[PDB]
Amino acid sequence: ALVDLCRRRHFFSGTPQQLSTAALLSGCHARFGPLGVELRKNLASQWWSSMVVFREQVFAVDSLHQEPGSSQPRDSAFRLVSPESIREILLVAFLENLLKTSGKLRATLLHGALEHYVNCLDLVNRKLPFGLAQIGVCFHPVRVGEKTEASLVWFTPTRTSSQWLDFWLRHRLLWWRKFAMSPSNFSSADCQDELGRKGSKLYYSFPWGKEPIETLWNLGDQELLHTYPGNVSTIQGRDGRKNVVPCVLSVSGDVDLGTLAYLYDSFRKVLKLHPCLAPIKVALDVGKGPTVELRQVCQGLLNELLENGISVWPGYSETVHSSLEQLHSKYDEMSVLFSVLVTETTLENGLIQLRSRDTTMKEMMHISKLRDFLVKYLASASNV
Amino acid sequence: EALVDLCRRRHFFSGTPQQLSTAALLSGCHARFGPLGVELRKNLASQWWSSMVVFREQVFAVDSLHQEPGSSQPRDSAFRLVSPESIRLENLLKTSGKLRATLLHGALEHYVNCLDLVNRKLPFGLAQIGVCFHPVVGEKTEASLVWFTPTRTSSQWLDFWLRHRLLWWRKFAMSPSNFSSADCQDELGRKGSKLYYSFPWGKEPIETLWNLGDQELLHTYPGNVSTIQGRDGRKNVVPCVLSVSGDVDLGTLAYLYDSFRKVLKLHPCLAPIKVALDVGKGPTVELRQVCQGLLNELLENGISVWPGYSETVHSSLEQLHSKYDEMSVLFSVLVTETTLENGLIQLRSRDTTMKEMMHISKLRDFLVKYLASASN
Amino acid sequence: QLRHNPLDIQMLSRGLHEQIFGQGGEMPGEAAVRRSVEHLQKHGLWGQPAVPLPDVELRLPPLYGDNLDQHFRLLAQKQSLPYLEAANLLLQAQLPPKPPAWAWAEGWTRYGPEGEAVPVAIPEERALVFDVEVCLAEGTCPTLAVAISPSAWYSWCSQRLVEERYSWTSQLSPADLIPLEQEQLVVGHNVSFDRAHIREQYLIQGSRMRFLDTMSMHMAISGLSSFQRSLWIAAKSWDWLDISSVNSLAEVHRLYVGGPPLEKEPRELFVKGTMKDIRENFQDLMQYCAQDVWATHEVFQQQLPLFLERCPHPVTLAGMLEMGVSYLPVNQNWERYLAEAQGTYEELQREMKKSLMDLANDACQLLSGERYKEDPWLWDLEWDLQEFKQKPCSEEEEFQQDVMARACLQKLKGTTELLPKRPQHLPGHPGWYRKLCPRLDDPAWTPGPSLLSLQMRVTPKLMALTWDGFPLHYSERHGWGYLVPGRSYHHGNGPYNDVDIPGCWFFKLPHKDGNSCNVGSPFAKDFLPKMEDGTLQAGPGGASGPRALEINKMISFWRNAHKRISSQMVVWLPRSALPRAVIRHPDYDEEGLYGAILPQVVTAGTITRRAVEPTWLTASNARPDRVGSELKAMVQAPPGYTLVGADVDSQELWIAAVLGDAHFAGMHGCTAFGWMTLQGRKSRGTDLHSKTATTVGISREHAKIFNYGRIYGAGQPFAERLLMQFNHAAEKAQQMYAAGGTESEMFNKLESIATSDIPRTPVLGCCISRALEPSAVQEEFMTSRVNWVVQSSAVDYLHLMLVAMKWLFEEFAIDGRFCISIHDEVRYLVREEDRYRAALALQITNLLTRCMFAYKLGLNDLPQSVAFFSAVDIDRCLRKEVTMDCKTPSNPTGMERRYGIPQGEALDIYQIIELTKGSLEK
DNA sequence: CGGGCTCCTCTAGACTCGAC
DNA sequence: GTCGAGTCTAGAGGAGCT
Ligand SMILES: Nc1ccn([C@H]2C[C@H](O)[C@@H](COP(=O)(O)OP(=O)(O)OP(=O)(O)O)O2)c(=O)n1
Ligand SMILES: [Ca+2]
Repeated sequence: ALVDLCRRRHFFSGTPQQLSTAALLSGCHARFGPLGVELRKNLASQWWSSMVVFREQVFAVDSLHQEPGSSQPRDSAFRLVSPESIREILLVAFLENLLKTSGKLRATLLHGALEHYVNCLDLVNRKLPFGLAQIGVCFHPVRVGEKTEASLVWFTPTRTSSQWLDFWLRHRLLWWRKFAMSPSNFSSADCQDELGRKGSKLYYSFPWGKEPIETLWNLGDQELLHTYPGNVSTIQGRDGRKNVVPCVLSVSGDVDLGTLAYLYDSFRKVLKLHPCLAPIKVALDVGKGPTVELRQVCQGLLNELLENGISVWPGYSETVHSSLEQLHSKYDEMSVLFSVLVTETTLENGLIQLRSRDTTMKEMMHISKLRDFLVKYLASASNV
Repeated sequence: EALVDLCRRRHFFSGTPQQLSTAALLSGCHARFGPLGVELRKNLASQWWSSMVVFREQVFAVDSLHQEPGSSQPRDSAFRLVSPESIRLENLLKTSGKLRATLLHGALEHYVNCLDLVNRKLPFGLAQIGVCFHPVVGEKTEASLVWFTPTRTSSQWLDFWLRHRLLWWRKFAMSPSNFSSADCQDELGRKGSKLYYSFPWGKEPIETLWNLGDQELLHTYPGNVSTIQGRDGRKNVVPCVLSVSGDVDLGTLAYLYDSFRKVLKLHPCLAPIKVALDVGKGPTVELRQVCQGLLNELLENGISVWPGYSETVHSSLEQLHSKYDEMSVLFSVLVTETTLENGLIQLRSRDTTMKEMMHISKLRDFLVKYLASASN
Repeated sequence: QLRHNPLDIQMLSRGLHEQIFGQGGEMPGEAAVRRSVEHLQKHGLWGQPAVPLPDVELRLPPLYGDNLDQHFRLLAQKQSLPYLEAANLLLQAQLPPKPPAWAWAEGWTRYGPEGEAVPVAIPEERALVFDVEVCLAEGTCPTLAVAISPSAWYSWCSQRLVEERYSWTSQLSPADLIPLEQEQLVVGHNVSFDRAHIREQYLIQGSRMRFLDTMSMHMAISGLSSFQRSLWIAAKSWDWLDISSVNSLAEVHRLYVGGPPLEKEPRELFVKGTMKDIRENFQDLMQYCAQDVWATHEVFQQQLPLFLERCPHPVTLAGMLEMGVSYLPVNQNWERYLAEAQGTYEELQREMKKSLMDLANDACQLLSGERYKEDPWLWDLEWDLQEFKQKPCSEEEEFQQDVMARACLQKLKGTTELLPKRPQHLPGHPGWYRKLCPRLDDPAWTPGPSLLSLQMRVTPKLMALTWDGFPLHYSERHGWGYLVPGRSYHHGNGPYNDVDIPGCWFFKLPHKDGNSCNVGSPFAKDFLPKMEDGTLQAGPGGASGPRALEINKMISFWRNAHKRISSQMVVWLPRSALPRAVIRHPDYDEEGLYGAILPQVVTAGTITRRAVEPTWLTASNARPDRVGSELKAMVQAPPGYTLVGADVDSQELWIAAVLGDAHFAGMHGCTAFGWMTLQGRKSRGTDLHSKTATTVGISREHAKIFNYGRIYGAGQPFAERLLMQFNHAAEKAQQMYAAGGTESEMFNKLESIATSDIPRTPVLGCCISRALEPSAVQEEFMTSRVNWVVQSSAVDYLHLMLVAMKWLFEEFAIDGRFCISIHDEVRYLVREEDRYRAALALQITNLLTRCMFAYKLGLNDLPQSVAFFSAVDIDRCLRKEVTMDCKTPSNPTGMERRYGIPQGEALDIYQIIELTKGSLEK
């Protein structure tokens, strides 16, 4: 199954009981190993580029994990209590003071973006529309569950709010289907907020059900209203020559759930993660002797590759020996794009044995051409 | 102008003036980095990640949960988590979870899995960048490398890591003399040393190396020694835990003080914004098309472009140049009407302030070469 | 056993004296004793009491012959007999004609008559004339070689030449060298270079093959001083031009043989080409190498008899043959030393380069508004500027907008027809700035002014260096200086009005060599005391200036020597080549590396016949503030071996003293200078070095320089310069030189030897070079000729020491071998079981050599003061002092901690006697 | 007249070769 | 054709040793 494959290849992490579907969705533990962390980092980096680097007027946002707290009844998030204050007492007044003054953990990134709205408003010269994007950890009760929510808060005038919502919906669907091995597994749906506001949700057809990996809401100016009860002039943005309080559009996703989706979609037992998402792209090993000189050659090649941003797995440093087919199967499980083998013939004429995961067909390439070929392949995968 | 005022002006800093005080900045209880500051911190984190994991043999990533198990240790001062619905007191200290104060606990929890990944072959390390919570609640982004040295070479690897950390911190610095190290011991008499940066108020320990023993690893594993005994050479040896912890929030503050006409001479591999694009007189449409094409070409290569052609506010060349200087923009590209005729664009460098012409075909290659050779 | 001379000087122990000189002898007579007593009374040395040193009794080896001179002659004849026999084979041999075409096989090829090419394993000849050609591109590895032997022509082709591969191992091994090997004589023009590429020369155990050098014999016979080679090249009294030439092979050939001029390949493909060029131009290169070998053999034919005519004593050749077999062992810590020294050098270079480049970048901003004309440091640079020379949107809408912009960009990327072929190098930067930056197409390009350094002529202007309140300025005629404005109120090296800077006076910086020399860079080590004194200061202030000078001092040796040290041809022995002692020793590292470096010493590479070497004879001693100074300490004996060695105490001082005493009377201490030399001890701080060091107030190492300079033709200018430097005066110099005098007899003896018709060394009678004899030069180069008398007597001392040490090592079967001999030191790699035997052998060798120096002069005795070494070091790494720890900037924890090398022991004669029971046998 | 060497970097100069 | 960039080569000063 996929759970065993991801756990044994360090994509998943934790105890076998923590590998349950409910435990994975809750996020009450470290559910991703080093390869899972690398894959999630690649997914976050691709999201950042697609929606903050290659986008117009979208800026970085990073805020505190804690919140000031307002003792609202709906605030079910956990509270921060100082151990010294408890130890000083060691009861109604203490509990009232805790519920009144203890800060709570953030459940969504929307409020942090709304707090950061003013400075980013000044940065863009108050020119609407503009967006705020953030990737961070959000805390929700199951102990406490943590989700690596990646959300974009788009500030748009009242005009073209639904148009911008549909634009974002189609762009998010395209972005999620860009890396998808089976893009039909991603589906959008219509939904309505509890307050009657319209919105949309993005599913992924997991084997158990269509979990919402991303949700869109037309929240409007109500949220901006409370976060700023002061003067309107510090709230309203500029739309052309007019001034209007922007409508807040919430576009929030889950890169932990998205990473699980891309682990299920990208599934001998071989993962076929997109080249822009794969954690390990080149595997460098070594054949027979002379080991001392072939290891120097591999060290030079590895130093050349790492200087150009290509992630490499130094398989040549492992003293454990095994057949080449087992190594190739292991690399396929770890989603290695290309496996490079340096042999005696490499010293004589510079030819190395290059294997592609997608074809299982071998090739002979000169040493000097390996870096250029890898860079060209990665660029072609990224652009298309 | 003061450094804090300039960084707040150019969005390296955030918060209210009361939060821009030295004590407030050192506390970490509030969001202190603006957009450019967050980008600079991400650049510093990426440089640390590359130098300590990508180019380091057998150093691996790890991601730990923000909360430690809720054990009733009297010495712990970490804030506790309480569910408001349970309220709507001894049990809180008895079982409620606590926010982590250091990344060492997560590294020790993941020590077994990383042993399995490396075939238990010592030496090896765990590296992590993440938020650690300290009572003051203050939050610090700790970049910690926990190196499991075999007991035979504890001091040798400790000295090597101290030298490597000092070199890494000095590499990006305009004044390597400000970074210094001094040997120190803790309450239990453990050997170690602390790196410092000579802030205008005094040395701050941006990085500390502690020569822990096997006791710190036995704390999280009160069981069979065979499950935690690494494979050093031929004989199984319980590793010597070194805690190389570096604060990248205080590190970014140190580099903002170190870099600082008013110009932030940030390292080319640290600066948030590297290329700025502009426009000429006319025609506007063709210049905008050229700028859009050039910007799309630059972004695909991995160069952080700042589009200044889309700015509606008119500004003179001097104001634009000073603005790009304070934001630590490496190069400013100007596309004029002459570009449509022969492809020549005027390029300005932050380091020298000298303006030179270059054909539009060679710009991307020059920028890639400059950024690649600036790292070495 | 106590003995005293007529002058109450304690002489050699009776037991030793009766064996060295024997019972009997001739007393100097009453008249000589009266002379010496009056001379000592005049200088007040007669009444001083002498502290008796403990008696020494030894069973010395039985000296051969009727006396000591016969003993040394017999030793040297036995040593160098086979190599004179092999050398005479080449003089009388006739060579068959050179083959029309050379072979292209692997290994050695033997060319018989008519060009018959036969492959062989080794030349297998007692006498060879050798030349090795090395492709510099492929690193330090032999490419091809040509050998001349009686009735054969030999050629050797490397596997890296015949076979083509992408890469070869960068670590050299014996399997990658020239197999060339009961004694055998191999002759070359620079035979050290040809020796370094032989695989049999790197074995730890010694080998009998000895190497003779044609340029060594050229320097011995008709060598030229460095002041003479300059004049000889400029031209090409002057009667010496016809009997001398530079050590180049063609220059020597046109002199000794004088046939058709020798031809060389104009392209120089071995130094300025790749392996493909050599494989395609193979025949020309092989022919031009065979031509060089033939020229070398023809020169040797005329050089061998003349050297034996001018250097008749067998000791000279027997020592020259032994001085060319130096051998330095290393281990895996050599590679770590190279890596750490290079890393520290790069770190400090980057630390200084950051500041230098920051100053350069902050300097170019003065171009705007022409503010450089006001800068007191940069107003003289080039500030020119070069012109540039010439010959929501819809998805479909957004896609079209992207495509149109991309096509618009692509349109201009094709407008390169107006672009000049040669890319202009930074037209927009100032003139001085372009030279500081490498061109964009440079394979080694690095952003910013990466070429800037402290040695450049702009740095002292960029750093705004200031000497006592005045900005530094450079004059092409007078070197560095400073501009005192006001144009005479400043006292210094005098305002040179040649510069004629408007309104300023150019005062040269004070220099250690006086106002005759010009300052090259203000970052010299001499200015660090002036930097800390507050005279030399940097414009940015703070510690930037002092830190720059400290970094420059730390890396200055490595800056000049990293090319040599890194390129030292280290050959790492495999496990099969190491001796059993290294394998079985407890300190042996099974996963370590062991090898050796053969110094490329060209023995007698000086008119004084001193050996010279590019690196090892000039390697800096380990210092706590020098990067890479632990170089000699990295020469670490293998497991189971120790570096037993010793240093001669006041070698040339005592040689001059004994010469002056013998010229005066047949005793020791006849002259005041000799008495001062004898009555002293280094351990008590009363030797002739410290005796004057305390008087003037300098260190012992500076006392050596002061005394030796004063002895060797200092004259009045040197003394007056020293007096001015120490006391800011020729009358005091006259008084010093006057104090008939203390050293008058030594000077008289030296001038009598020098002005003789054929000057010769007093001990062994080796003649001076033909270019310095009075017949060739009428009273020219007098200081070089008089200094040659003592300095070549020191080489005779070294030859005697080498002969005696080899005799003792071979007779008593000491398992040690010669390691290296700097101009007065003799380091021997000795196995641990024989370290004390080696120490006793060194002490006995010094005793015998001092006694021979006395005997050849007719003194027939030796004092107890100078009879033995102060102490014989027994160390595991080659270092100056056994107790010294390096703690260099590239090695801060020291040899004890990092490399794990303990301290050694410096043992005097009595401890060695107690340990060995006064016997060398086991 | 301190000697006797070794090598390095830095810079001025004459020479060669290509480009418009 | 004339200009301008590479390319050795010579000398000078500094830094090691003895
Ligand atoms: N400035 C110098 C230094 C040395 N020498 C010569 C004279 C010495 O005999 C020989 C060896 O140098 P040392 O440094 O060993 O001089 P000493 O032998 O006098 O030193 P020590 O008595 O400590 O052995 O080199 C010289 O002529 N001028
Ligand atoms: Ca000496």
